[PDB]
This record gives sequence, C-alpha cells and structure tokens, in this order.
Amino acid sequence: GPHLLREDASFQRYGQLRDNLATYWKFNRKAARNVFIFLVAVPAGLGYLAYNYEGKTPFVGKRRTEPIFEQDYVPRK
Amino acid sequence: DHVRSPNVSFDDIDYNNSQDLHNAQESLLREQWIRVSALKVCRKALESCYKTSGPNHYEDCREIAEKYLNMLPDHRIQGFLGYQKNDPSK
Amino acid sequence: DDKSIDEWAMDELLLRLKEKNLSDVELIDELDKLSKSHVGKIGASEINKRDAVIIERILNGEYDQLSGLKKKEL
Amino acid sequence: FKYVRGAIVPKPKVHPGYVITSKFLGGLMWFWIFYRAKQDYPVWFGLKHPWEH
Amino acid sequence: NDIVLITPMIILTILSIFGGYLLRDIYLGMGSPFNELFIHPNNLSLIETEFSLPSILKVLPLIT
Amino acid sequence: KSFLPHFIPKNYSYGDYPRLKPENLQKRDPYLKYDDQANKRNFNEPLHPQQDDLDMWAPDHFDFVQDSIALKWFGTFFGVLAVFSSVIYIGGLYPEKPANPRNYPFSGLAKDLGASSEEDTLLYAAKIDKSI
Amino acid sequence: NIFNKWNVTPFVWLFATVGIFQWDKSHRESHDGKGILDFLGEIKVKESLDTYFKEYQTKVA
Amino acid sequence: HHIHTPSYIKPPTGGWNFTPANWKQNTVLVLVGFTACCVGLYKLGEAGSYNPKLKYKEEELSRWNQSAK
Amino acid sequence: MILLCIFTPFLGSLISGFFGRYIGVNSSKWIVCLSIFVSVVSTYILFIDVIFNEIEYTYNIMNWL
Amino acid sequence: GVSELPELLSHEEMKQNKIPLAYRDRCARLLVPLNKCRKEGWYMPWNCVQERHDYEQCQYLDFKRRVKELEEIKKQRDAA
Ligand SMILES: CCCCCCCCCCCCCCCCCC(=O)OC[C@H](COP(=O)(O)OCCN)OC(=O)CCCCCCCCCCCCCCCCC
Ligand SMILES: CCCCCCCCCCCC(=O)OC[C@H](COP(=O)(O)OCC[N+](C)(C)C)OC(=O)CCCCCCCCCCC
Ligand SMILES: CCCCCCCCCCCC(=O)OC[C@H](COP(=O)(O)OCC[N+](C)(C)C)OC(=O)CCCCCCCCCCC
Repeated sequence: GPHLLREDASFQRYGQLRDNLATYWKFNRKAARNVFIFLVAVPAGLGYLAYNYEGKTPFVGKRRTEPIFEQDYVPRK
Repeated sequence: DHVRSPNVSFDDIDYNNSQDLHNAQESLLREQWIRVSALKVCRKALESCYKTSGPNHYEDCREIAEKYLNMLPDHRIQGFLGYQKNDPSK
Repeated sequence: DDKSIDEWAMDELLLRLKEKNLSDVELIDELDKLSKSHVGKIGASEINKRDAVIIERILNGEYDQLSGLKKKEL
Repeated sequence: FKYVRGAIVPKPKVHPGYVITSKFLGGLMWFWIFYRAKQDYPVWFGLKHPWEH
Repeated sequence: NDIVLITPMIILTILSIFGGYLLRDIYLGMGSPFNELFIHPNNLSLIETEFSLPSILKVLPLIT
Repeated sequence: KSFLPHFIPKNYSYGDYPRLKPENLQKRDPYLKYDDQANKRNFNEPLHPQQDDLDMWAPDHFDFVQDSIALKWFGTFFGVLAVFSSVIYIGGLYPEKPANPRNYPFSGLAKDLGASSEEDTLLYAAKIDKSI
Repeated sequence: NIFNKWNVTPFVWLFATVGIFQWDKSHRESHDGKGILDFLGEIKVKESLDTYFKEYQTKVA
Repeated sequence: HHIHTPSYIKPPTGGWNFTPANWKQNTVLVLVGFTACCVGLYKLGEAGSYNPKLKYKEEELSRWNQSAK
Repeated sequence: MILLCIFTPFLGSLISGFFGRYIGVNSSKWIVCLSIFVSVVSTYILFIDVIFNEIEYTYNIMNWL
Repeated sequence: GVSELPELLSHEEMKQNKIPLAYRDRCARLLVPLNKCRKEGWYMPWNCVQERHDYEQCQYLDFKRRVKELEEIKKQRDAA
C-alpha cells in the first residue's frame, strides 16, 4: 500500500548474496576439509562412542559397594 | 464398572487366533502397569518414612529403601513385543 | 469419565489387595472408608484418612501376576 | 539561583535530621563494637574459652 | 535524597550491625538440629576449627 | 591499535558482488552523524558479505591488547598459582592434623548410617571409635 | 475503563471454569461419581469394541 | 516535556508516564479485588496445607519397614 | 499461610503488568510493594513456626508429570 | 562444671531425641538439654548460656582425648 519500508539497495544486495551463496561455492581443498570434518570425522567420533557404550551402561538404581571414607588416619610424621 | 484384566499367556495360545493374541498382549501390558502402581506405593512409604524419621531415615527406612532400589530396574513398562516375538526357552 | 491405564492399575492393585487378604479385619476397614476419589491419593496428603495398613500389606505382598503369564524361562 | 565567581565552597550546612541520624547510626555501631569487645575479646583471640569464667 | 530512599537503608543498616549476633546460634551453634542440611560424621570439623587454631590465625585477617 | 576479529577473510569472489575492505562498525567514531546513528551506518552504504560479524549486534571486540599477549598473561596468572600450589604440596609444608580425626561409638555409627549387619559395617560406618 | 472488553474476558473464563468445576463436583456426589458431561454419551467398553476387532481381523485374514 | 505518541500507543503498562484521570476510582477497585484474593489464598492455603512429619506415627513406620524386609 | 507467602508477589506482578495503565504510576508501585509486604509478614510468621516450633508446611496443588 | 566426658547415651535415647548423626558421640547426653533449652529460648544468645558452655567444654575434652590418640599412634608408627 504505502511502502512503509524504505528499501535499501545495499541491504538488498547483501540479502541476495546470502540467499545465493550456493552459486559461487567451489569444492576446493578448503571446502573438502570442512566437508570431511562435519560429515565424516565428527559422525565417526559419535559413531564410535555410540556403539562402544551401547548396552554397557546399567545405571538404573546402581548400587554402591565400596566404602567412600578412610577408616584409619596415617600421619605424615 | 472396574473391568479386570483377561489373564492370558502367549505360551498357551495360537497367534493365528487374533482375539487370543489380542488378549495376551493386553494382559501382559496390564500386569506391567500394576508393577508401576506398586512401585509408586512403595515409594510413598519411603517418602513418608524419610520425613518422620529425620536423622533416623537411614535406620528406620533401610528395608524400604533397599526394596525400592531392587524393584526400580524392572518395575516399569516393558511392552509385549519383546516376549511375544521371543521364546526364552530357546 | 476417563480411566487411564495407570489409574486403572491403582484400583486393580487395591482390589487384588482385598481379594488376597479377605481374612484381615483391619485391611477391610480402611478400604471401605477409602473413597473412590481418594483411592488414587494413597500416601502423605492433606486428606485425613487411614491407609497405613493398606500400604503395609502392599509392601509385604507382590500382587502382580507377571510371572504367571511368562510360563517359559531360560 | 546565581553563580558567584571565585568563591570557595564553605562547610556544607545539611539538614539537621541527616547529621543527627548519621551520628546515631555510627554511635550504635561503635557502641556495639565496644560492647562485644568488653565481653568477647578473650574468646575472639583464643586467649580464653567461653565456659572459663 | 528523600526519606523514602533513606528508609530501607536505615533498616538494612541496623540489620547489618545486630543481625549476625542474634542468628549465630541458629546456624552456627554446635548440635543445632538442621537435618535439611546433611553433614556426614566424618566431615564435622567445627571442633578442630574452633579449638585447635593458633591464636595468631584468629586475628591475622584483622591485622592484614 | 584496532585489529579485525578472527575468521574475517582477506579476500572473496562472490561473482559481481562489490569487494570492499572489511570494516568493524563497532570501531567507528560515535561523534559523527549517521542516517542510522545506533548502528553507525549511512543509508545505501555497502555491506561486507560477513557484515553480521562486523556490526553492533556482533559480539563486542576487545582490542586493547593482542589475543596472544592476552592469553600469555592469562596463562601466566594461573601459572603462578600452579607453581605456588605444587611447591607447598611437594615440599609438604602444610600443617599436620593436630589430633586424630573424630571417632564415633557403636561401631562408628554403622547401624545409624544405613548398615544392616556386620557384613556391611565397613561399607557405611564412619571412623570407628576403637577406644570404646 | 478498567472493565473494558479485554480485562473482563480473562476473569469470565476463571469464574465459568470454577463454577462448572464445583457443579461437576456436586454432580458426582449424587450420581455415584458420574460427571456433568454424562448427558453427551458413555465410553464404549471392551466387549463391544473387541467384536469389531474380531470381525476386522477376520476380513483382513 | 516531550512527545510520546500516546494517541495510539497504549501498552498494558502505561506508555511513558501514564496515569488516567479516573486513577483514584480504579485504584479502589483494584485494592478491593487484590484484598479479595489474598483472603481467598489464605483460606485455600490453610485448608490444603499439612504437616508431612505428622501424617504417620513412628509405630506405623516400624511396621512398614518390617513388612518391607 | 504458605499459599499467601508464595503467590502474593505474583499478584502484584499481574496487577502492575496488566492493570498498571488503568491505575497510574504511583498506585502501581505501592500495590506491588503491598503484595511483597504481605509475603514478608507471612514469611516471618512461618519462620517462627518452622525454625522454633519444628513444624513443616506442605501444599500440593495438583500433579504435573 | 564439666570435668570429664559424661556417660555415653544408649542407641534408643539418641533415636528418641533425634540427635544429628555427626553429633552422636560422648557429648550426646549433654546435647539433649541444650537443644531442648534452645527451642524454648528461640536460640537466643542469652537463654542457654550455661547449657551451651557445658556442651562446649565437653567437646573440648573430646578434642583433647583425640590428641592423645594421635600422639599414642604417632609412637607406634615410629617404634615399628
Ligand atoms: C495466556 C493464555 C491463557 C493461559 C493462562 C492460564 C493458564 C492456566 C493453566 C491451567 C491448566 C489447567 C490445570 C487445572 C485443570 C484441573 C486439573 C485437574 O484435573 O484436577 C486435578 C486435581 C486433583 O485431581 P483429581 O482428584 O483427579 O480431580 C479431578 C476431578 N475431575 O484437582 C485440583 O486440585 C484442581 C486444582 C486447580 C488449580 C487451579 C490452577 C492454579 C494455577 C496453576 C497451578 C500450577 C502450579 C503453579 C504454577 C506457577 C509456577 C510455580
Ligand atoms: C510467570 C510469568 C508471568 C508474566 C506476567 C507479568 C506481567 C506481564 C506484563 C506485560 C506488559 C509489559 O510490560 O510489556 C509491554 C511493555 C510496554 O512498555 P511500557 O513499560 O508500558 O512503556 C511503553 C514504552 N515503549 C512503547 C517504548 C515500550 O514493554 C514492552 O513492550 C517490552 C517488550 C517485551 C515485553 C515482555 C513481556 C513479558 C514476557 C514474559 C515471558 C514469560
Ligand atoms: C487483582 C487481580 C490480580 C490478577 C490480575 C489478572 C489480570 C489478567 C490480565 C487482564 C488484562 C489482559 O488480558 O490484557 C490483554 C493484553 C493487553 O492488550 P489487548 O487486550 O490485546 O489490547 C491491545 C489491543 N487493542 C489495541 C486492539 C485494544 O493483551 C496482550 O497482548 C496479552 C498477551 C499475553 C501476555 C501474558 C502471557 C503470559 C504467558 C505465561 C502465563 C503463565
């Protein structure tokens, strides 16, 4: 109606660039390193941890069977 | 009125009978919810014992606390698919 | 008038308490005067009611029949 | 209000309520500090035990 | 400033002089029942703190 | 003096997008007059591709000292406290306990501490008063 | 205006909900625990529902 | 003093030093309503509160522990 | 006594938050101060009843989970 | 006028008086009147002056008794 927003050319170019960053992406060595870390290295770390302790954590009502405090005090003298 | 569980075991039915299988699934589920109800009642005893005992809760509620920790790992809903689809004897 | 499965299981536990200890005079007295609206409020609460023996019998007896449905063991 | 050039600030004359209240509050603290010292200076420094009298 | 601003400060000022002395026995008294806070018997050092301390350490923070 | 925050690229080629030197708008002079005084920006002024890391809404950047120098001091401060702590431990200069730690009767209050019988006495009891 | 269209509405819901709640509380004492909404209908029971299940599983088989 | 645009900006909390002409009338209507809620809270609190350390005798706790064994 | 101590400050927040426009700046501030003071007095009564008389108060509104 | 450690309380007497677990020691008997007077005195610094002092001096004897145990143990370790 009244165009309540004062459109800014620099903002529009900045907005358009952010929405179209895929156009200029290149699968260079820098990109490959970041892709490997987020999609392979990090999932592998969780992948190992998830199955390493899968079914090996019976924490429901786990009981204490070892005394906490020391009975006799041995002086340093 | 209070409808009661139709006690039926997976070991005494034919799974081809869909009604008998349906009762066995329901009967196992209803028994598991009774255990949870029993666990909550036993926990209520522990809560009441702890408050009134004060510094004597270790001694006054020793057997109650031991009972709660033993029942806790298994007094929960486990479903029926595990026992329906598995034969422990084999 | 919706009875959830947990609400049904609480009533069933008290019903099985009666059906297994019909010879206990003290148990029947507390159950009869334990109203339906107060059935699910067992334990410490604002309501003045006698349920100590009700809790005591449950603490001593396993009223679930889960082992009966599992007729096969390892 | 008028500003007087080259006039040093004299001693302020605050409302009497503020001055009296401030001294009394300090007087309460100092009296209480001395009152506890008169009765607890041995125990404070470990020179004596509270039951010893 | 005005009296309304002053009034809470005076009330706090008096509580900053006498409050700790009156409430010391409730929380710091030996054997006072405070079962809400649990202290294991092996962790009660209120005796070795009160008696075994050298007299110098009792005043060292004051001197510094 | 001032320096750019980390992870701000020196170069970029996003097609025909204008290439301007990355500027932290937080460091601009506030006594100047701008169309957007709060953000210290004039109308239609071009934005860096990562301008969100170089504006007022970005985390405040500290430029009094370099990060390497700031981290050298931070490690030095805790390094002093680490050596001070280790020397007293290895040297063993901390005072000895003046008395035997507190003992308690009834097998070290075993029953009062959740023990059931003599098998679990040492599992729950405190230091046992051996002198009755 | 302190009793405008926007201020009154939240208080009306509270009064209506509490009044109906007490009405339902009184309605259960004289009707053996049955609620106020018993006029709309009744909950269907297992015996009739399982008949539909038995016929449903028969056609599927 | 300044301009606050109060003709349309009417937040629930006032909008730049707002006090209606009939503020005395509404204040009394609020104080009575506020007083009618503290009393209602007090009656609900007294009738609903209980002492958790007195709902069961120590003899009853002994029977609970022995049965739980 | 317990309910009055806890939820009275909430009443002051609601009154100033949504009725502060209709009562003005001055009355809004003092009504909030009034609500906190009611909690102050109720707390002191409970402090004597709990610390000195070894009494506890418990109110259970309803089940959450 | 406490001069020696008083007699040890029984198990039930500690239970009935609800003595704190960390304070269930030789001075338990003297602790019962102190905690009983503190309740009636609202834990004021001017209501249980002597009962508090008697309990304070008892713990002093218990502390000195544990000094003897450490010194006695300190000789067995060196002798062995
Ligand atoms: C902005 C958008 C608008 C939203 C703002 C308003 C949101 C209100 C949210 C309310 C949600 C509904 C909760 C009340 C519904 C009634 C609950 C109920 O079914 O009753 C449970 C309880 C006892 O259960 P029972 O014996 O089964 O009684 C059933 C009888 N038919 O019976 C009772 O004791 C009834 C108790 C009624 C309590 C009244 C509500 C008090 C305020 C909420 C209390 C929650 C705790 C305080 C939370 C504040 C943060 C600490
Ligand atoms: C348990 C939760 C209970 C919450 C109930 C408390 C009372 C609510 C009061 C609402 C009215 C108010 O204050 O918001 C509106 C006021 C109005 O501004 P003003 O001060 O009248 O001046 C006006 C001058 N302006 C116009 C320049 C502001 O501010 C605001 O626009 C602040 C924006 C964010 C509001 C956040 C509301 C609270 C969020 C709560 C998250 C759970
Ligand atoms: C003594 C009694 C003490 C208790 C008092 C209770 C007061 C209740 C409120 C009455 C006033 C009212 O509902 O206000 C409603 C308000 C006021 O704006 P509006 O009505 O839309 O007018 C503006 C529109 N116009 C211009 C067309 C007229 O709306 C809101 O934006 C309310 C948004 C919800 C805020 C709170 C969210 C809380 C979430 C978490 C809850 C725990």
